[PDB]
Amino acid sequence: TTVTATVHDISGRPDDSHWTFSSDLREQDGVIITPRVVRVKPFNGELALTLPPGPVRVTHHQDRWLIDVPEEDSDLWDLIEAA
Amino acid sequence: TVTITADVRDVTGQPDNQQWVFSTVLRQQDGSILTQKQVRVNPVDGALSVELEPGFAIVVYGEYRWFIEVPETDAGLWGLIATSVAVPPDTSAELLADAVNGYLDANPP
Amino acid sequence: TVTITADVRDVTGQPDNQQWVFSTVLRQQDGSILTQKQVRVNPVDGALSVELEPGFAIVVYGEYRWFIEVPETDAGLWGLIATSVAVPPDTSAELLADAVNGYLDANPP
Amino acid sequence: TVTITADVRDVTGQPDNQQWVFSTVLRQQDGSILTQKQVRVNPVDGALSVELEPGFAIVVYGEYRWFIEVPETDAGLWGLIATSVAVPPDTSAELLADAVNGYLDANPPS
Repeated sequence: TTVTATVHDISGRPDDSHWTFSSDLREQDGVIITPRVVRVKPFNGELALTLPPGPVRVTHHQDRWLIDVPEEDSDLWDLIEAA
Repeated sequence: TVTITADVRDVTGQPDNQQWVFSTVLRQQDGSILTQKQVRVNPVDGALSVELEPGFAIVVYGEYRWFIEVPETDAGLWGLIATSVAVPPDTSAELLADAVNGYLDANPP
Repeated sequence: TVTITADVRDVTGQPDNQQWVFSTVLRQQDGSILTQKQVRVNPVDGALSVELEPGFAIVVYGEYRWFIEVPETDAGLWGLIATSVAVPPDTSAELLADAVNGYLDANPP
Repeated sequence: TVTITADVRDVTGQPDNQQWVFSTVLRQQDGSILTQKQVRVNPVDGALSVELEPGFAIVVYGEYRWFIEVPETDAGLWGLIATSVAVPPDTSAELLADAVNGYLDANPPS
């Protein structure tokens, strides 16, 4: 599943501060998904990333969520707001 | 031996090369003694491949520990983890069979 | 005098060359005095091979400590270990179910 | 001058050259005074050989102390120690050997 978002300051500039993505140890499509805690930086305020369907843990800085990634491409805010 | 395999990746789809640990309880199989040595395997570009002897083995990865039974022919590692047993099987019958087979090999007909 | 041997491997079928340790209590054998010295033996490319004097001996391997009786002719080590654990001295001559029907087998040379 | 002797090995038949210690209480032999001086002997290539004066002596080896009467002849050292050494702890091989004997023989024609 492709997941994307634009990320900004209150002044509408890029906020390139890193987001963090991780999982429980699980199998998806015959691939082991490990519990490694991956840091992702938005580029010019855009994050675009590939996630495996099912549960994923997301952290920005102090905030964290447990999203359920669907089988179809989606905006990260719709997945965050569903938590 | 039998080749046991998995494809190993992180949540962003990049390969994850952290080591997997393999071991067993002390036993005889074929002509050989199998030892409690913890063998550490790196995935290579995210492909984990390891040749194991059949029967009981121990798999460790990070916090997790599992008691797998390795089958007689090549298999995916996740099918063995999902079917892993709660506690090790005993060797009581095997030790009697080995003691008899040893004393027989010590003085043939 | 008498040679005891094994082939010693890890769960991946590669050699394990950690030391075995052999000793005895102070006693007389073929005229000579045998002392309590702990003798350390490394397998070589996976082959364990030790000259041992007949009668009582102690085998240490990591956590394990087996008390064994070295036979009057050459033998495999795991038969002596298996004998020591499968048949305590208090076994009461239970006669092993005719050694489990002898596994219904034998062959001439 | 009586030679007391032994051949000394570990469980692998290899020599053991740890020292053996000989001494006595003060006493008189053939007119000379024998002192308590501890005589320390190396086995040489596993062979232990010592001249001792007859009568009471002490043998020390590791944790062990044994008292011997050195006989007036040429004796072997295990014979003087043997009554004071504990028998090796009984272990089961003879029982398993008997139980795996008692065959009903195979005799294949090929």
